[PDB]
Amino acid sequence: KSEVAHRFKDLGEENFKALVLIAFAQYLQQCPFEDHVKLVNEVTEFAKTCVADESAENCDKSLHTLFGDKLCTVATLRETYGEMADCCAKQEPERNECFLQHKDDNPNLPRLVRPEVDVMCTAFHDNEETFLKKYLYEIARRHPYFYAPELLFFAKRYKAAFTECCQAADKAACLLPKLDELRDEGKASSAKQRLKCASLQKFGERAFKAWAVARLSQRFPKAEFAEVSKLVTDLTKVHTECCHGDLLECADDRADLAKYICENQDSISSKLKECCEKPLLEKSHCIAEVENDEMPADLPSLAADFVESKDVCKNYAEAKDVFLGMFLYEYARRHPDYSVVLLLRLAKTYETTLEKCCAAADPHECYAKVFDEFKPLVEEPQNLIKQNCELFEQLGEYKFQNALLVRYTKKVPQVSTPTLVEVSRNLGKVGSKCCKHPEAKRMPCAEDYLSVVLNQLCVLHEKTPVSDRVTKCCTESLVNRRPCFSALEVDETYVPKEFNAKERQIKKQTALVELVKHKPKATKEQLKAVMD
Amino acid sequence: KSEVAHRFKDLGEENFKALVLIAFAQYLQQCPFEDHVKLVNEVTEFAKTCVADESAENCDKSLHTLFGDKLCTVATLRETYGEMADCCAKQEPERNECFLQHKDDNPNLPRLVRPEVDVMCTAFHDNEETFLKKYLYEIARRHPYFYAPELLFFAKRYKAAFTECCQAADKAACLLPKLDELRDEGKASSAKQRLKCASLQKFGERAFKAWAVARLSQRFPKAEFAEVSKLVTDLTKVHTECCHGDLLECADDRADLAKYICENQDSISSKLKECCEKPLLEKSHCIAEVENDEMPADLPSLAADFVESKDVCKNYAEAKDVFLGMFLYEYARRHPDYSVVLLLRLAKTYETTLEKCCAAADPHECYAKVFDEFKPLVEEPQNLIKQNCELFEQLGEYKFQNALLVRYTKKVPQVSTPTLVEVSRNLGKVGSKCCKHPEAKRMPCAEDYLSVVLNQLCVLHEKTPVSDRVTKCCTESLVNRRPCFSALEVDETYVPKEFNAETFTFHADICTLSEKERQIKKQTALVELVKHKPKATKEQLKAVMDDFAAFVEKCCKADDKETCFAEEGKKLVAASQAALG
Amino acid sequence: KSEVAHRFKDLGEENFKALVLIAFAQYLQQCPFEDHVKLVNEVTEFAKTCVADESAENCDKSLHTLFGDKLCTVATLRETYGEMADCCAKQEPERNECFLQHKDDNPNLPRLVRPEVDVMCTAFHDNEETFLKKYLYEIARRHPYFYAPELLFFAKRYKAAFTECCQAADKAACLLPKLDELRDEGKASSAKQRLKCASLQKFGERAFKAWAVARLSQRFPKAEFAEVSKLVTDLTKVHTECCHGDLLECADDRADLAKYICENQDSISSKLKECCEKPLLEKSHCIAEVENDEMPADLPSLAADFVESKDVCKNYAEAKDVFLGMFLYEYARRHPDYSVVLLLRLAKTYETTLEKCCAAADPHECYAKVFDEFKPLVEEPQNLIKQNCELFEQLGEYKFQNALLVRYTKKVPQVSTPTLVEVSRNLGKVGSKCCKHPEAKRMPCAEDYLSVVLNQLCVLHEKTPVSDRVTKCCTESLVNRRPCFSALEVDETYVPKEFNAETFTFHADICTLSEKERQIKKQTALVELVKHKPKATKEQLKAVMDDFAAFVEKCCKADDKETCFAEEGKKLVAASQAALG
Ligand SMILES: CCCCC/C=C\C/C=C\CCCCCCCC(=O)O
Ligand SMILES: CCCCC/C=C\C/C=C\CCCCCCCC(=O)O
Ligand SMILES: CCCCC/C=C\C/C=C\CCCCCCCC(=O)O
Ligand SMILES: CCCCCCCCCCCCCCCC(=O)O
Ligand SMILES: CCCCCCCCCCCCCCCC(=O)O
Ligand SMILES: CCCCCCCCCCCCCCCC(=O)O
Ligand SMILES: CCCCCCCCCCCCCCCC(=O)O
Ligand SMILES: N[C@@H](Cc1c[nH]c2ccccc12)C(=O)O
Ligand SMILES: N[C@@H](Cc1c[nH]c2ccccc12)C(=O)O
Ligand SMILES: N[C@@H](Cc1c[nH]c2ccccc12)C(=O)O
Ligand SMILES: CCCCCCCC(=O)O
Ligand SMILES: CCCCCCCC(=O)O
Ligand SMILES: CCCCCCCC(=O)O
Ligand SMILES: CCCCCCCC(=O)O
Ligand SMILES: CCCCCCCC(=O)O
Repeated sequence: KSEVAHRFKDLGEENFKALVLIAFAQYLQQCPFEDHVKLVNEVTEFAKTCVADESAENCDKSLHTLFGDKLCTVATLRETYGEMADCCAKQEPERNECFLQHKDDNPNLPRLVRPEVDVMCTAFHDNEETFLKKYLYEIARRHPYFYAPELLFFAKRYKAAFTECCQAADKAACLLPKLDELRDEGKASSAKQRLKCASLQKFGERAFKAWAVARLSQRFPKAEFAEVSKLVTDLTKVHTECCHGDLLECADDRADLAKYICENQDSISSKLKECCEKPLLEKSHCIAEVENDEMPADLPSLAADFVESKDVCKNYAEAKDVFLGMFLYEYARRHPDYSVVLLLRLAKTYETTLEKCCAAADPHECYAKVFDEFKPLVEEPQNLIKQNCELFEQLGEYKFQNALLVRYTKKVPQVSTPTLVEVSRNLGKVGSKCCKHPEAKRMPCAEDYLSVVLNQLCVLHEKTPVSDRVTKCCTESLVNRRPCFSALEVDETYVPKEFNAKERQIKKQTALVELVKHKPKATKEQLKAVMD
Repeated sequence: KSEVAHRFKDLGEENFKALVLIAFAQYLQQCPFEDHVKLVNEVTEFAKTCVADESAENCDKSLHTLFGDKLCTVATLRETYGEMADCCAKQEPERNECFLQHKDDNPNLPRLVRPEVDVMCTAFHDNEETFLKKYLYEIARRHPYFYAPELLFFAKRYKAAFTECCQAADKAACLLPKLDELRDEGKASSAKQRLKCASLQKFGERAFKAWAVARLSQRFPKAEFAEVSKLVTDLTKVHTECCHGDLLECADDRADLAKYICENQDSISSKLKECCEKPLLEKSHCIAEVENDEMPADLPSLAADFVESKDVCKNYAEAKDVFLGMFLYEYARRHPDYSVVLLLRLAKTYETTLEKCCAAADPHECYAKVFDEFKPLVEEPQNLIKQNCELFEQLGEYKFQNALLVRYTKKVPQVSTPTLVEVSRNLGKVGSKCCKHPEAKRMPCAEDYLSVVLNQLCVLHEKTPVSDRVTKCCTESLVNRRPCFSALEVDETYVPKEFNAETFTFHADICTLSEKERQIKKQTALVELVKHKPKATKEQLKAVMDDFAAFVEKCCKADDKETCFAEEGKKLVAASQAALG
Repeated sequence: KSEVAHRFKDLGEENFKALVLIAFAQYLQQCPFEDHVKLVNEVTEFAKTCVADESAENCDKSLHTLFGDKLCTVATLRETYGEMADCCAKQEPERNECFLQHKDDNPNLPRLVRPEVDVMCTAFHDNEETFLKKYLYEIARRHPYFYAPELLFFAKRYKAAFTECCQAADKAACLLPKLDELRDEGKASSAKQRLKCASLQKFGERAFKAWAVARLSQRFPKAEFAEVSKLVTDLTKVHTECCHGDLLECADDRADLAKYICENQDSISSKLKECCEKPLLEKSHCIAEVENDEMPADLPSLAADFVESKDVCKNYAEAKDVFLGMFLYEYARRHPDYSVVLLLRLAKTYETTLEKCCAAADPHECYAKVFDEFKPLVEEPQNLIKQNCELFEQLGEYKFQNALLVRYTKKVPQVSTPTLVEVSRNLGKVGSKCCKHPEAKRMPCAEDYLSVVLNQLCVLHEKTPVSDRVTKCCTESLVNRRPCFSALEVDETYVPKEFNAETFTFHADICTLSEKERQIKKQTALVELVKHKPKATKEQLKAVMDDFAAFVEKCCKADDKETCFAEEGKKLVAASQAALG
């Protein structure tokens, strides 16, 4: 059996080559485009050889061994990758896993300078395939964890925008608002997948699956528990593969999962028919973003089975995570108006209550009160979004950003300035995108997006660690990252800074961070005035 | 014991505040928004005071007394309410009941102005709380009998439309269709509640309960008669409270009733599962419009117990309204295809038959043929709906409305023109609403909606009566209102109105109006025309309607718009005056 | 008693005129628009006479006689229909039937020119009535079997598109997408109706009815068999009327059937509620395409009554087609994931099994293995669709079409070139329409559509037969036409066509054509290429196609358009003619 031949045939030549390009650009982010183009062609010709004759040389090797061997030939001979070549002394599995630390979440790369639209349209028509490879290359090397099947989807949307607008009357009026929209969606997609990987790889399979159970139970509340569980198992496989760089198997398995879902809408959701009529890449993307289904008509009494019953400890002790998973499933399918991190916070609270109360005498009188525990947990984010969005409906995004900017620079000023500017702007952006949504979607939007942004901070900071408290909030609890950051207090240990004499806001937001780093003990009134 | 604190606790702070806003908006319809806001906050703080110490001052007075006192202070001080302050000389219970005549079913209020969609969306985002308070306020003062818990539901749907649409690409394409459907729903809900109050308050508890029995037996035909009767009794308490202004008790009791129904759904209907998993406002609303359950499969013969048996009279004399209630329950649970007013008509026919035949020597030989009486009573509404729906399908709604305008202006030309236009437009909306259904659902939709619309006519007319025939059809019989109006013929004792030139003068404001707005203006003119020349034939009127239709199509595409309407309009007036003079 | 009067009153004047226009346009396809307008107005004036007085001259004649007389006046007098005058010597019923062969499935008519969108919007405003008649006329003459009630539906959607888009800022951006979607739906509707007529008229009542049982049982699987059969009976009456030209009765009966279905939806399907709330034309259309209901949850085992029972033969022998119809009904209601032609193939296999096994000593041992015969029958279309859809998803519609062109030109090269291009393009559109569905809906869509498109081939070929194998596949078995055509291997006995130079000389007007126009010109040449050298392989043919694409790219991006084509045309044909012989 030739694994490379198997995946080439499943995926077809064009998806194969693009996925292979993404795989090398995300691991070898400093190599030039033309180097990766030749590499892709070599791999693709090797693959076709293996389709013709699976016994041909190296065709029976694992994609894991083959990808690493290719990587190691580059990094061994070249000098730009001296650190990564240290992995190449290892055997599998240590060698593949050693590659992960060399994925650079903030690569030091020049900003893409943009030709004129008519120029780009000309280049687009002149060689469409080369135009799109260069798109895949520039994005992938800048977002080394970008979800690979979704990047294929983005490339498709990118091309369709050039197809449409390069025939426009005002080509720029058509193209530029599309590319800006496309760029915004992609940054969010990248940051979301980065948290999927971090949750699975750093916090473990159980955490990733609990999160998947909650979100899928919200999205498909009519689905039976066994069906939700099956979907969570497949997704775990897909994202383990993608997050460890096995992009061919990931894309291939994601295709199979989309097909399984579309062949079984009658057991999953009434909202899928239009998704399941689109071609593969759009189909998977649509399914990932489909609106919540309506609730079934036969929901059980949650308090009957999990709080008021007297044999809860006996059912829990027979199968602890199954029982907790049923609780999470029943709770999330009933509350599409909750954030996922809140449901998980609630499920964990329920879990601690059972561990505690089932040891005591008369556990039922102990655990019957767990719903009361939930009340302040539900209110604290409700109060936080309400507060901060009210400041947001007052102060515009730019202003709201400077608010958070000042707030977080006070909390952790040991953090490097560009990290603080970057995270604070994204924090502000959550206000922009979530505050005006329907209340049945406010908390899901606002708090789950904050988790995405804080993961960016945790990932940037784990590379160059500068704040013990950040390390603490980042690593102590996945679901409690947001409250841990909210509850951080003003730093008492950082020394002020000496005096140093519409792209403009970032230089402005730079100095405001450098101002708070200069006079840390001030409050907002003085900080507003110095920039005025 | 503090009622205000009790209702505050059952309802929650924001349901309390919204219901108090509704209650004062419906009784003091002319006071501006900002006065009511300051009045609601005062009540709310009073309520919390009573939540703390139920022995605090006034905290032990009944909500009935507190509302009247608060009303009367406002009415004795602020002017614009010197008639309502006459009520304030009276003690309870006369004081509260006296307020009812000052509920204005047609208040003279400025038309709601509409900013741009994106502008409305911005106002909605800037202060979503005040946005919705103004909504409650503007609706309640225009619909002083709007069912208060349903108004809270509409406010949620209204908030949902803005949250769903104010981030759309094309906000207006999203928001305007929803708001117009909501407006349709709201008007119908208002008019239905108005009939619930009028039937209970004007015709009596027994009339209200009988209607309730018929409708709930259709909807819950597997329910035991005793279960139907319990629901009918709780609904009577709920609507007595709402219709007399006790909106806090009304809302609290409606919530308890939805609770009871959901906890007892396996004794009531299988269609309730979805409703009973919903939040409270959605829950109650869902229950009120749930589809009819299926009939039992093991029913006896209705005729055996009520017609064929020879001792009907013995069972009737033991308990007359109970026996009539059982007949009505049996007939209605079997006939979801009958309008409620028809079923009530049949129960009344049966009652009259028993009262007459039970006095006879051989009663069974007198009442056994009662089904023969029923047959013409079923066929007349069947025929009426069939023929009018065929007309509606030929004309579309706007022209069906115009056919009804002429018909009703001829029947009762003494009625005011805006009331004639209002009522006739709604009668045509019955066509749009009900004719689309197959014949099984057609009659319940069409005849009960007709009844709802004729009640609107009766309420506006009772205030300013101008026609004896209208007063007669309105008051002689609740359930026979529709046939009585259906059988009114042309008034031949009507003096045609004298010509008024400005009445038939049109201006380019026509072209600058939305469809609805231009329609009403043409319809207003069409009623005035018929009033000026009542003996004008259908084809004479179609002739003037063609001339005008061309007239406005030409003068809206006219180089100079206003001068066209003036120039060609006088040629139309003269041409029509001569064609009908 | 006057048939023309009865249908006039049932249909109303507007439906009646439109249907008469369609009837004459479909039988007299070469007569100009204004002739038909005059003819319809005279027929319409006669019908109104008959409504007013059913004894008036000619009012008691049959529609057949009246229609055929009017037809025969034009044909025997106006030298345009010389052949059609032959029918006119006959009497009814032979005269009316004789007309059918002169229905031209591919009339020789210039393509419709399209004015500018704003010009069309103007014409539509100025005389909507004439605009719509011209639409009905041009479609009906080009599609002489278009289902007449559905063409009324399409005209209403056509009007709504103009009503909406002609008040749009960018009229063309709104309207051209809608017109393109209506055209694609319309072409599919026409081809579907042509198979309904061909299956009924050529293959008989029993074949049409069995197909109808299968499709309605899939769609209405809760309905009782008696209810399915009633629907099938009525549908047989409807389509017999439409397919033989009796459009007034067909439309009248179809509306009665839609009414019957909507009055009895609780005996038929839970999915009909929304369809049954629409106006008549939308209602009938909606019902025709409503989604399949859910199967009952209390079905018995089909195998028990039809396979495992040991006295199948006794029950079959008592009532053979009823027993086979029950089988089909049971199998089809359980298998919405099977095409109708597969279900019919399975029923025919079951029928052959009973005929063979019921003569055996132990019939049960013989027919109890019938499910083993079904397995390869199910597998082959599943396999064929899976593979072809993968090819489609790797090529897209245009390339898929071109691949099918090569395959089918090799299969039946005697078939004319415009026919091969028409049929191959439509076969590729089956990929676009059906391959996007999950596999549970893929087979019904793809294989029944494949059958629709092959009937197009069969219908054009029956007129001008050039291939015995096409005639064999078209006439051997209705339900097996698709496997028969799928299994056709390359014609190894075809004599290649000579070389014609200007068949392969392309000119500058290529770049001046729309997307569909260039493809068809390119595809016409690709067929002629395969006819020139039927031995070449797809890679050899892709090569000649490859540089040809470049040839049109550069020569259209050229200073003098025509010059590059003429110059580089010689070299292209030269190297291609060298590359292949
Ligand atoms: C908008 C909320 C932020 C996104 C959440 C990201 C990470 C959560 C971690 C676990 C994900 C595992 C299941 C993947 C489900 C895909 C749906 C989605 O795309 O969610
Ligand atoms: C289309 C139906 C017409 C509505 C009838 C309106 C008024 C009915 C009069 C008396 C009803 C009193 C009982 C209340 C039942 C509520 C059901 C409903 O919501 O009706
Ligand atoms: C996509 C499948 C198309 C197949 C239809 C074509 C031919 C069918 C032959 C038999 C006609 C009898 C059924 C008539 C009603 C079916 C409605 C429909 O089917 O519209
Ligand atoms: C402008 C080039 C094309 C971008 C438009 C589609 C981009 C899809 C992927 C989004 C990521 C964009 C890269 C941003 C660089 C960065 O944030 O570091
Ligand atoms: C400013 C425009 C927004 C208001 C839209 C109305 C919301 C629908 C609520 C329905 C209740 C009854 C409305 C009828 C009003 C009237 O007749 O004056
Ligand atoms: C782009 C041309 C639009 C013509 C009018 C659109 C309405 C579609 C009517 C569908 C009937 C079948 C149309 C196909 C006509 C043909 O094949 O020549
Ligand atoms: C009385 C005749 C049969 C009663 C109703 C049956 C409906 C259609 C009849 C045709 C029978 C076709 C069933 C088998 C299909 C086949 O073998 O072709
Ligand atoms: N995390 C922020 C709160 C916040 C920032 N941006 C937001 C956007 C929406 C809601 C809340 C927020 C804090 O520490 O308080
Ligand atoms: N009440 C009307 C009939 C009518 C008006 N609107 C309707 C809607 C549907 C059915 C009947 C009607 C009359 O008797 O003149
Ligand atoms: N009839 C074709 C198969 C085919 C053509 N178009 C299709 C679309 C979908 C599925 C199959 C097909 C063949 O056997 O050669
Ligand atoms: C899918 C297995 C996960 C168990 C869910 C428990 C929630 C948790 O406490 O994190
Ligand atoms: C020489 C073959 C290299 C295969 C690259 C596969 C990339 C991956 O999915 O890990
Ligand atoms: C519950 C009391 C209602 C009485 C029903 C009898 C109907 C009638 O004759 O009016
Ligand atoms: C000052 C207190 C007024 C009480 C308001 C209660 C409203 C009502 O339900 O009648
Ligand atoms: C002059 C008589 C013409 C009758 C038209 C009937 C059309 C059709 O055949 O249904």
